[PDB]
Amino acid sequence: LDPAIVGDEHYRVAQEVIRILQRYKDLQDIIAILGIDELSEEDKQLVNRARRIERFLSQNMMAAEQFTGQPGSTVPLKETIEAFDKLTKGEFDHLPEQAFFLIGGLDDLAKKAESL
Amino acid sequence: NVISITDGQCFLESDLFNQGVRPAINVGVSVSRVGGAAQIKAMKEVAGSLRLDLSQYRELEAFAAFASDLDAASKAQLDRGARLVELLKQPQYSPLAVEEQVVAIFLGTQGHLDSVPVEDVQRFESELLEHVKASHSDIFDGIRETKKLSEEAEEKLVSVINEFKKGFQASDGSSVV
Amino acid sequence: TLRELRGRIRSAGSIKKITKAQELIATSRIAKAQARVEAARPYAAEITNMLTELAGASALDHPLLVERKQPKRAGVLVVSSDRGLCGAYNANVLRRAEELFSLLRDEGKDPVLYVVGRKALGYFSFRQRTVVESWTGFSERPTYENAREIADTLVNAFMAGADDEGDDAGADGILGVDELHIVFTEFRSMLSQTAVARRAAPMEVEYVGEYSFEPDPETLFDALLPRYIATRVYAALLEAAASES
Amino acid sequence: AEREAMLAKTAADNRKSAEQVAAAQADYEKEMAEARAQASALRDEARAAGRSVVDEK
Amino acid sequence: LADADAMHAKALADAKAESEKVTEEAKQDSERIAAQLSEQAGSEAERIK
Repeated sequence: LDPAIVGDEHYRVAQEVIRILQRYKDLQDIIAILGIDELSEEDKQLVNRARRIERFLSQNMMAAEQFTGQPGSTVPLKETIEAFDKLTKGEFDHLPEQAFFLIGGLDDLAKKAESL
Repeated sequence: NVISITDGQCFLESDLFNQGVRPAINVGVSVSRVGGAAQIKAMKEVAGSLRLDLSQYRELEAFAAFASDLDAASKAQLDRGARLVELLKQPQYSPLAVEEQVVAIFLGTQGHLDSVPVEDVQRFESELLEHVKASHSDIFDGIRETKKLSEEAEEKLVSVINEFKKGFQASDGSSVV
Repeated sequence: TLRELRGRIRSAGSIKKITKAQELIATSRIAKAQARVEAARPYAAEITNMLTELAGASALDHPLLVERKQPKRAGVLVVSSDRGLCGAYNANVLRRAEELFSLLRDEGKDPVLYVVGRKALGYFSFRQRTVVESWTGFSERPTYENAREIADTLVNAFMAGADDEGDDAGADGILGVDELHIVFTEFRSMLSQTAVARRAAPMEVEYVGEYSFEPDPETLFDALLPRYIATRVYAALLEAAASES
Repeated sequence: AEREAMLAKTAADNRKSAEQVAAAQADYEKEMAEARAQASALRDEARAAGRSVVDEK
Repeated sequence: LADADAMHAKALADAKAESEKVTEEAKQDSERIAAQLSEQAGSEAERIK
């Protein structure tokens, strides 16, 4: 992973995701007892975004066909980076968190979210 | 070493045994790699998404102290989790066959006991169970032979369920509707 | 490691001690707050009795009594505290405010909001919405003067929309409001504290069924209502502070 | 002397139906619960007696 | 007033039907459970023999 090998957009996306998860882990200690009432909204939004991006990484590979009874999914890298950048823009804040659980793609994301 | 050498395990913890429920099985870590060929196809179709539902129930019960967040959005989820948890308990020296247990899991999945109060749900099904033993047992043989839940048996059993529960009284004497 | 563990033990034990100490602070403050809140009852009862007697045989007409012909807009005031560590108090207040705004959006009006408290001040400044005026620094300990001036300002603002036709201010010269709303919290019990919103801008007359007026009764009426409004405003604040504690 | 009897009859009728339906539902519930309780007591006592005689024999 | 007395007859009829059917069901349950319990007692009798 280096900007010389891969374009700068991918590098920026990776750095932003890394920083977001690092901040979430850092605040985990305080939130472990008190929670978000003591915490400020400027960090509440960060908590929400971290939770959504963490739940989004879940995927349904075809190897679980013998357990879950559902087909697998595959996504090209361009769609993946586009969807992740869109999520990091925070547009998807309105959507419920559970919809991100074990989803295939952004089209399936929207279909599942609007199905509930 | 023992977990590394083998595949599949079951976890028992003294906590749930302390709070009162006798079968103390953890729902987040205890897993098994044995495939779907172990279940019968009837069991596969009637039972599904139980582990994930129990896991999310265990996560969401951590915030039961704040009703200002749920606001009639997961009340059904909380109630269904509670009824299922109350269902899973088993008495001592009580052998049970596949037939009545798949009946019970179907009834729990369809949520037809939601109106029944938590305080007697257990004995409820027992009465229901024995009545179905006293009543026609054709459906048991049918699902025992083809190893699947035929639909016609489904309407027959739900009609019998409605008939029984209409004739049922609660612990406090309030009939279910 | 070991030393990190010991230091975390020290920090958490000290946090335990001081959380219990400041919780006792709050418990002690509850007693004096409850003692102070319950002293304005006689004056409110007297002002109510006098208003009832005066309006018993008086003319029923007043700009506050009547309603504007058009629902151009609606004002609203929401209260908050001047300190954190309150739990869901701010969350409950904000949820009630959002629900009320959603309900008002059905009519298609453009409201203007007034807020008391630094926390809600920052919350709404972060969001995209205008706030005409705010008040802070005395929610913990209020006085009659603040409520009196607030009631005067709100009454003047309501009067300033008598002839608001379309986008034209008219002889008022400034766009005014035609409806007001109050948001606060009530002390139902030591454990039951439910946020309550009320509407009290236009007065309504009801007859439940069944002296001498030396000065002009109409002038007495006209001067009497603002005192009643101010007393209500003052009574709200102590209730809010008690619920906060 | 005749324009108040009509309103008295109206007042009686407005509540007669509600009272009758409430009483009918109450009696329906009472009889249903009484019969089911009798049947439950009968089955419980029969099962207990069967277990007892089986244990003795 | 004429309609007021319609539901009593059907209420009593269903009450009687419920009573007879539950009595039959209780009888059947009692006789069956006594049958299997007595048969198992006899079974353990020949077992201990």
